[PDB]
Amino acid sequence: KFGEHLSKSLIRQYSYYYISYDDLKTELEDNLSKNNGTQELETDFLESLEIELDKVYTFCKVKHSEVFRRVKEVQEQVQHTVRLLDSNNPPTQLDFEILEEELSDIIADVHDLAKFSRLNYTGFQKIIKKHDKKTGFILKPVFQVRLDSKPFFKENYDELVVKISQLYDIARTSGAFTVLSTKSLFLGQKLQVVQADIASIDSDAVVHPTNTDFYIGGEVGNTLEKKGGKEFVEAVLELRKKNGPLEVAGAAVSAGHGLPAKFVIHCNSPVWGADKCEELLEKTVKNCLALADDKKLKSIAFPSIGSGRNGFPKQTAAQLILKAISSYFVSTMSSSIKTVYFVLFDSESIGIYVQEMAKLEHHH
Repeated sequence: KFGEHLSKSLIRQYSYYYISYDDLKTELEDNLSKNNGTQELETDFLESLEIELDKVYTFCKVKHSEVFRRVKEVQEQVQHTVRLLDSNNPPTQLDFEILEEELSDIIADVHDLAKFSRLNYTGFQKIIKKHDKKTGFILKPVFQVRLDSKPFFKENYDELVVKISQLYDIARTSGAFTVLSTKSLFLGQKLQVVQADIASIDSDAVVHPTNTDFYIGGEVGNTLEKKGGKEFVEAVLELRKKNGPLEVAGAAVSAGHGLPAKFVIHCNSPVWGADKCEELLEKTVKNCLALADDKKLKSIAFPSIGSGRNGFPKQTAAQLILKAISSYFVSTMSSSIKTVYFVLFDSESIGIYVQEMAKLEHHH
């Protein structure tokens, strides 16, 4: 609350370099005790402020050169490591961790330097406020103009913050799906929402919502066909020939020829409105999961089953699919599936899934 009480909440590591508020406060009161409550007294006080200003300005100038030298050194360090990368970029994780630890240490130094400048600026404005109150002479327009232009914290730091972020992004991009949301189930399965082309996902299995005749089309089928081409189609056609018509809620798997995915799990979702459409949608999901577990797959990517041409309201579908997944994992102890990706196309569906997914094991 008081001027000295708020002053004691400073960075104790640099206590000396801070404004001597108590010493400048006593200098006014002791000189006011003597000269019976002048211009000669004003010069002595302004000389004391100049010693304080030079102390604060030099410390801000010294710490400015320290952070700018630390960035210039790590900028040369990142440029050397990037120039050292050739054919294989294998162990970039630890190299980026030490640069991240040094950059985070500089972030803390710039943060402490910003706290030092704002407290000293307030300290100078408060001592001048007390000067204009205890003494008839006015110094408010003198120091508010002199400190607004040429401040303790330079404008050069905002350019340094953008460069710190640019070097951090280099360590992030050179190292490495995007994962928008993760829900970890109690049995350790990771449910993750990814906004990507499902055909591009490195998952062990990708789910292809089809019909009884393994028709390849719609958002998913087209994207898989685009990615996988002839080999992907040839595999589906063979599967159709071998499997015969896919029963409703049925799933069948083909090799992920021409795709990132190792396998394509084709499923025949029920149509919304079918007598047991809800139960069947859950069964569809479980059949997909079962087929993935049958091949001891670690990951499976799902698009929005049922809410395409099959007409399930997105929320209904989401709720059932998530319910089926939850149920499947609590019912199947030998499941090898560690990650379930929900690869979503539109914002609304993303939002629906992010909301529903959060309802799988909820706390206050």
